[PDB]
Amino acid sequence: KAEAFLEAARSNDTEEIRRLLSEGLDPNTRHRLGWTALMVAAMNTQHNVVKLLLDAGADPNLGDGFSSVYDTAREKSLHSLEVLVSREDEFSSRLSSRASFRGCSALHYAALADDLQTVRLLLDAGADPSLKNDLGHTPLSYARDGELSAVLRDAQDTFAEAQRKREAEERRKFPLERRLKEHIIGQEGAINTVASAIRRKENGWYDEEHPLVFLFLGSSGIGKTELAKQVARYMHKDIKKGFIRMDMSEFLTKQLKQSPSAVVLFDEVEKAHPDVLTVMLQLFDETIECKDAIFIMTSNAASDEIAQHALQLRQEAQEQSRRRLAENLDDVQKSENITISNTFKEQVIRPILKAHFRRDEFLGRINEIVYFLPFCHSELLQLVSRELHYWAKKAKQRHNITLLWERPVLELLVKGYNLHYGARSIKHEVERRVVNQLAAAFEQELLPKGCTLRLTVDRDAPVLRLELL
Repeated sequence: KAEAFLEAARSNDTEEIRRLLSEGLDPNTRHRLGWTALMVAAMNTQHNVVKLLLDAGADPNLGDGFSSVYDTAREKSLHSLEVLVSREDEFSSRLSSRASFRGCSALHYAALADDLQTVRLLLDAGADPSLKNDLGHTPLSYARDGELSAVLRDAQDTFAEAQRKREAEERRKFPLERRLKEHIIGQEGAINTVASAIRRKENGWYDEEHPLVFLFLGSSGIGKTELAKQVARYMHKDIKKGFIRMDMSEFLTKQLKQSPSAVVLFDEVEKAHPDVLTVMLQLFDETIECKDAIFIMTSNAASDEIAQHALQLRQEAQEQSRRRLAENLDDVQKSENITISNTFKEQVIRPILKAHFRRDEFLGRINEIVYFLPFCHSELLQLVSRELHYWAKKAKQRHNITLLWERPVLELLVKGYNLHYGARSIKHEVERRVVNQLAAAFEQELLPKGCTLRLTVDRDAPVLRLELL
């Protein structure tokens, strides 16, 4: 029973804290009702045991498991009296909120106790001055106006500038990845996989045996191709030269000959003849006069199964994205951790790729498989947005016409997104539901030079119409 640990942590019984620490007792241990030793220690202003836990490696930015006397009385199904007596005796008697305390760091409590020194001790230990409890309150939200608020505020400023510079060096260190994220909506993890692969070869942690080889899986018209030509235009430092596309639905050297290190795409490889797959394979293993090229293939293979659970894929996407910004042998060991995309491919899709491909060999030659996911809402909104500023820009440069809209419009146009045609389904409707109107008006000379138009949504089938000002 480590009841003793927090009982000591509350009353600042330092020596018992030290003894139990030597016994392996975790410094980040909690009460039966959910508050860490550091929380009670910081709340009752026990600076000794606070520093003790803090240098002993106890994490400050942990959140309280306690919510309210009532709520916690329910979660554990107890009489409210028990919970009240517990929290008020064993934690603090100075807290008045009948609101929830769930998610409060020791810094929250430090601010609540109006104790500047325990605050400083926590801040020096890298406590987060912007961490939010389940009510969205920073420890600053709870800080009374005095010296403490300014310290917490400057802590927030520090953390902010840190974040800023972090973004700056993310931009310096992964420039290809930056331009990909800037010029491609959605498809986070895909960008990750590809860019990291290219860096991996260019640094020399891939075999020089063969130029890079990718396989793009998913749905047609959600980024694959423009991801390809984007990669090409970053690499060749030229929008045009550097790209080659082949149609496998149709079935070769001359085109390869003109540029020796270009980016090459093969689409709908589902039914490419083994004869060509064999020439494709031998060349990769390796007349061709081709080195340092990029080989990309696409297929709707396992598309149903990819889409079947893209939730997981995106989760791994932003989390593996978070590793890119962390720089210590620890996040790199976090990089060694078996990734969930590895598990998916093996037990779920490579057998399906093989049951479809017939080669247990072919998968190995390809450096990586890249997964493309169906757009979420925000990404669709961003596509509509993209096309809309395209035409607003063109209008402004050509006729000095300002073109405006709000979120309702975007939300409306998004409804006209159907899967089969993918991203261009938006390219279509904006051209139909808006550019038609623009050209119609301009024809009729209803759109004067230097005017201004607001795109409104009326409902009485919603109607989107122009309105001059």
